[PDB]
Amino acid sequence: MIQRTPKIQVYSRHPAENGKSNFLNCYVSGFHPSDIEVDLLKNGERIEKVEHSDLSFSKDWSFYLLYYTEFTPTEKDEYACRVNHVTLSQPKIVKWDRD
Amino acid sequence: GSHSMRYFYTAMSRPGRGEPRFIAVGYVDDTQFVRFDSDAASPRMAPRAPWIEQEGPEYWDRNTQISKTNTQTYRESLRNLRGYYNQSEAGSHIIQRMYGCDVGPDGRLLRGYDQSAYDGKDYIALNEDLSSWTAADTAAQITQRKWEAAREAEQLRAYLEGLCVEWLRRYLENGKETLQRADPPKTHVTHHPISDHEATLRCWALGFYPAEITLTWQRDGEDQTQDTELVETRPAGDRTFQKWAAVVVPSGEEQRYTCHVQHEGLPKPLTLRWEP
Amino acid sequence: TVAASGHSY
Repeated sequence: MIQRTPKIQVYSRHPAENGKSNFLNCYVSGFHPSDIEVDLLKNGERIEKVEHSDLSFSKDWSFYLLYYTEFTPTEKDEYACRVNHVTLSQPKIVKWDRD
Repeated sequence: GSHSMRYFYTAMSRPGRGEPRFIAVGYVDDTQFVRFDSDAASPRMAPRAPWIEQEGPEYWDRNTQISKTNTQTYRESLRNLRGYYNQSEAGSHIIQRMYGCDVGPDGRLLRGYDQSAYDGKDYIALNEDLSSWTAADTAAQITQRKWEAAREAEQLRAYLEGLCVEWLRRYLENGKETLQRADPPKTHVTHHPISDHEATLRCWALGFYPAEITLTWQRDGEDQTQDTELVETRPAGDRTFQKWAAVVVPSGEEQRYTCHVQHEGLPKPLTLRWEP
Repeated sequence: TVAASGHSY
């Protein structure tokens, strides 16, 4: 049985402007099977009240989900997305690279 | 111009953790509009876009009833497929199904689809003629013989040429202010030095709908397909999408590079250069 | 709208 590891993109809904509300997105795609753990991290810590899109899949049968929460970026706070999946030996963390 | 409706079914066994879960989602083009989840407190077809909310009680009752029946049938089908492959009760397995229709700008049916996968691999698909099946292996041949005797293909053909097209027409009219509004990308070019002699040029497209877009770099009018990093198109969360194409250029050769953007919401196709 | 429930696999 074939498994597929997730691709991960971390980005904001709008262009980042310190002080202004925005949305932080973690988009995981290309994975199979569908069980996946996705957490959003503020400076290192899990964020509560993160939502996510309903489970769908692409033409090649691999799944995708979008995890998001509202937030307000500062120059100080650093954000990241932490993904775990059966294909992954340890959780994988992708930092939000603003520019 | 043209449009599509697709339903996506996923049925997932989880031995030792209850009965298999059944999830259904419906899309018009790149817009989700309904969902059903058999783990929900009160399982029912539920709205995920404004323009579907106006549908009457008989709609939501029919869609919920079909989905409730599907929950049980897909549980039966996971047990059957586990047998077709001599698999043990310990593992979790997944049936996925996609079906729906494509219509051209006149609303006439271009083609219909129905196809299924088991644990991510093609299993059975309805042929384009909406009359015959392609089975992927001798397990799927059993499903094919079951479906021939059940006249599955004839029911799906009637659906795909009837309800699918009719309701898609109706959905496109009720959601015409979003489903038939093409939002152009916002574009710009960025410059990230890598070293003394090279830098990264990145062409950005934001806020566009639908997701279909063409982003390409050119060097002296010549396409840089091999040398362009394309990120997968991603959702912004507000219905719109984002994408970028990036190319690494010798420092000082920047103006030999052009980014080209085609999208349905653009008056004219775009040509962009790095503006220092 | 969904297609009518189909036969089991």
